[PDB]
Amino acid sequence: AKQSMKAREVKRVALADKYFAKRAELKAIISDVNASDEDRWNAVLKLQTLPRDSSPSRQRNRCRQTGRPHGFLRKFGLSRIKVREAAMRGEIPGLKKASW
Amino acid sequence: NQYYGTGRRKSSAARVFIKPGNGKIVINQRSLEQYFGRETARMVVRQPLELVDMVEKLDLYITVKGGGISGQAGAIRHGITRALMEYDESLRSELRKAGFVTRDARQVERKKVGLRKARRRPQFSKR
Amino acid sequence: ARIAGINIPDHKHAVIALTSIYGVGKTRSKAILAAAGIAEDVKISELSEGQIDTLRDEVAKFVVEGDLRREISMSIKRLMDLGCYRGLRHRRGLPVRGQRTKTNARTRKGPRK
Amino acid sequence: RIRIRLKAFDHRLIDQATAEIVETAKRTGAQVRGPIPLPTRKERFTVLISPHVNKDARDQYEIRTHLRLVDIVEPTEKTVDALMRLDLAAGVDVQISL
Amino acid sequence: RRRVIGQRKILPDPKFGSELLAKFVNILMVDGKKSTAESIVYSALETLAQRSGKSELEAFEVALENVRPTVEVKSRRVGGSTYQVPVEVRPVRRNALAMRWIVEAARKRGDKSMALRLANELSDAAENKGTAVKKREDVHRMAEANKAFA
RNA sequence: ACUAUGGUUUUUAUU
RNA sequence: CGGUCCGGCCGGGAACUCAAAGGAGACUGCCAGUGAUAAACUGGAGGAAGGUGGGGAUGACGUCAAGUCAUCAUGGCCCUUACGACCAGGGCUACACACGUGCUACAAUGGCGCAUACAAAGAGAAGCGACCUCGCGAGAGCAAGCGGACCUCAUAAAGUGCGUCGUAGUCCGGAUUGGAGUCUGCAACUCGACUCCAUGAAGUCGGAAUCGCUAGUAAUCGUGGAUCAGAAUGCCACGGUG
RNA sequence: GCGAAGAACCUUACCUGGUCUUGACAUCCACGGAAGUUUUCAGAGAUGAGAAUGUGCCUUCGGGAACCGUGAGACAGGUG
Repeated sequence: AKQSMKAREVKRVALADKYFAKRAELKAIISDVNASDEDRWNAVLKLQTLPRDSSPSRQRNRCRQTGRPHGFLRKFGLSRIKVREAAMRGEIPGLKKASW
Repeated sequence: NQYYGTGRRKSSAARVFIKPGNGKIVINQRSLEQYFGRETARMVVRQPLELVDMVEKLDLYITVKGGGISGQAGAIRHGITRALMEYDESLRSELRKAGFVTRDARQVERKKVGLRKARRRPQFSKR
Repeated sequence: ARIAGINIPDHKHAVIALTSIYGVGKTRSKAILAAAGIAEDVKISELSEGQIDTLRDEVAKFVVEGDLRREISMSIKRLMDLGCYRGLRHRRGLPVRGQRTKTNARTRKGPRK
Repeated sequence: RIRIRLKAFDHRLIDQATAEIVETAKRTGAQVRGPIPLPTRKERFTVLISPHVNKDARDQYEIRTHLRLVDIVEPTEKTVDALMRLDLAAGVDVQISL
Repeated sequence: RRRVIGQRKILPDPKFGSELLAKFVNILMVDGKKSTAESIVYSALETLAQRSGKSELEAFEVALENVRPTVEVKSRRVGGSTYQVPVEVRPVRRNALAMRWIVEAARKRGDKSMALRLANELSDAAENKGTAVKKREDVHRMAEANKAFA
C-alpha cells in the first residue's frame, strides 16, 4: 500500500478523544430498545456516525510491513513472505525449523 | 521368584507380575470380578496361558492405565507373554510360533504436512 | 377413523395419518392428540364414539388448508393501487433470494432456454 | 521469602542464568531446592515456502520458552541484587518479587 | 510389479469351534462395525436350522457346494486374443467368492431384515433360482463354448 | 513374432 | 524405604505409566542354495523388527520465447488539468447455456428416544467463559473463576445396553412459496447471519470418459484454530472401529 | 474452492458526477493558529460559511513539539 495510504493509516486513529471518548456512555445505550418513547436524543444520535472513513468501523490492525488489512500473521504483524525472508537469515530469536 | 512383563496398545500401558503358586488373577489393587466378566471372548487374557496349558499353576498380578477398555485388555496380552516366556525355556519358541511374542507399529503415526490423515493426497479428473 | 377431514382409511399411526395434509402442521400435531386422550405410543382401543371430533377446535385455532393458501397468496396483495417491488419477479425466472444469478436457478426458470 | 523468575528461548542460556544464582549459592553452602527445570512451553507455526505464486507448498517452525523459578531461602547481594545487573548474557528475561 | 506379500489366514474361534464359522465377523459386516456383526454370529445358523434343521455336518453341504467357484476366465493377450482362457480354481477358493461377489440387489432395494439375512442367504444358496444364478452358471457354458485355446 | 486397417494442425518477430 | 486425618496426606523415591528425551539393535554380518562359489535374490538362526523394515527429510542439468514487473527488484517506456491525488453514489454479486472445483441426499446392519465409555489437539485479561433470570428461541441484562500441565470453552461420536418405526419416493430427501422474531451497521430494497412454526419439487448410484487404492488403507463416526458485525464445502491440527 | 482468509462503503482495479494541478506522501525554507468546546445554514459529500469559546505542553522570552492551516523552487507522484 502507498505512503499516502500510510498517512491515512494515522489520520484514521486521530479522532480517539474528539469523537470516540466524550460520548462513550451514550454509545452503550444509543440503540437499546428497552427505553421510553420512539425519539429522545436526536440532537446527539448521529455524532458518533457523523465522522467517516476515520471510524472504529474501518479500524484494522494491518500488516506493519505492507499496509495490507488481510492475509498476515498477527503474532509477527507481517505476512508469510517476510517470515520466510527472516528465517533464511536465522534472524527471528528462538524460531527454528521443526514439524514435531 | 516372580516373572515380569509390560505391554503397550493405542494409548494403553500395562505391567504384569506372575508367580508359581495357586491359580488367582488380580488387577489395579482390586478384585478382577469388580469390572471384568462380560468380555465376549476374553482371548487377550487367556490364549497365551492356554498355549502353555498352565490352568491354575500360576498366580497373576496386573496393573493397567490409559486408552479405551478394549486396548487396556489387548496391552495385557503382551504382559502375559513377556512375563510367561520365563516359565520354561522350551516354551520360548512355542509362544513365538503362536504369534504372541511379535509386535507391530500399525497404530497411526505423526501427521505429514498437510495430508488430512497422513496416507491420502487430493483428487483430480479430466486431462 | 375420522382422524383428519373426510379421509376414509383407518390406517397408519395417529400422527402420520394427521400430518402433511390440510396444512395442519408436521410438529404441531405432536402436542394435540391428548384432546382425544390418544397416545403417541402403544395402539388405541379405548376410543369412544364421536370422541375424535375434539380435534376441530384444536387445529382451528390456526389457519387450515384454504385459509393457509390464502395467507400465502396474500403476501404481495396488501398494496395494489400503486406499483410495488412485489409483482414483476413473481412472473420471472429471477427469484427474490439475493443470489448469484447465472447458476443454480433452473428450479425457478423451468424447461427450455 | 524472596522469589525470582528466569525466562529464555535458549536451553543453555537458561542454565547460564541458573548458574549465577544456584552455583553461587551451593559454593557458599546455602540451602537449595535442587535441580528442577519445570515443564517446557512451545508453540508451532506453518509458513508458506515460496515467495511467489505457489500456495500449497509449506514448511514448519517451532518456538520453545524455558521458565525456571530456582527457589531462594538464603538470598544475598551476590544473588538477588546481581541477577538484575547481568550484562554478559543476552536474550534472557529476569523478574523478581519481595 | 515385484510385490510378494505374505498371505492372510484366520484361526478357528473357540466360541464357535471352526474356521468356517470364524469369518461371520467379516462376511456381511459393514462400516467397520465389527461387534455389530458379532451380535448375530452362530445364532443366524440356529435361525437357518429354523428353515432346514439337519445339524452342522449338513449345514453347508449344499449351501456352499451348489455355489462355490470352479473356474477362472478372461483372456490373455498373445496375438489374435479375442477368446477366453478357462482355468480350474485352486483349493484355497473352495469356501470363497460365493458370499462376497454379488451385491446387485442388496445395495439397490435392500435384502430383508439383517438378523434373518444369513439364514436367508444360506437358504437362497440352496434354492438356486433368479438372483445370483447367471453370474455363477454362465461360466458352466462359456468354458464349453470358448475353450479352443488352453 | 503375437490381431488386417485409421487422415488433417496457415506463411509468420525467431533465438 | 519411612511416618501416618491411615489418604502421595507427608518425609522422600521413580517401580512402570505421562512428559522430557537419549541410547541399544541390522552389518548379507552368520549358516546354506543359485550364480561368473562377484553382486544379487530366497530359506534357516538370533530378533520386537532384515535385505531402501515402513513413514519423514527433501528435489542435480535442462526445455515450454509457460505464468509473473500483484511477492520483490529493475532498465526502458507510458500518463501528467491526468492513467496522479481527494470525494459522493453506482459497479465488480449484472444473466436466455457450457464446464471444472466440491457438498448433501438418492434410506431400513436406514432413522430416532433413553442410558453409558475412551481419544487426541487448540483458543485465552476492549480477552476464554461458567452461574442466574427474562423469553418458544436467536438474544437482552446480571456475571463467578482463569493467568496457564494449575482455571472457564468441555459428560468426544460410532461401537456398548434397553427400546421404537410400518413396507410407503418412506416419520426419507432437500430447491422453494408464507407467518412471526433476534441483532449489528451511515444503510441490510438492491446485497445479511441466526430463531420458532405452517408448505414441499427433483432424487432409487448415473453415458462416452477420467479417476484414488496393495491394509490401520477401502468403509464409517468424532475434535479445534487462523480470518473476525455478516461471511468456506478450502487450509493446518487430531482420534475410535475396520 | 484462481492471484485474493469474508462485500453497504473497505482492501479495489472499473463508471458517472463533483474537486485540485510543482499538487501531496515527504525534506529544507516560509508562516498564522493550541488540539479542542458549544452550534446553525448550503452541497450527494469532499468542501464552504455563520455565531459563541479554550489558551494546555514548551517558553535563553529568542524559539519549539502535539494537532491543524497556507505559500515558493528543487520536483516528483503512479491503486501503470
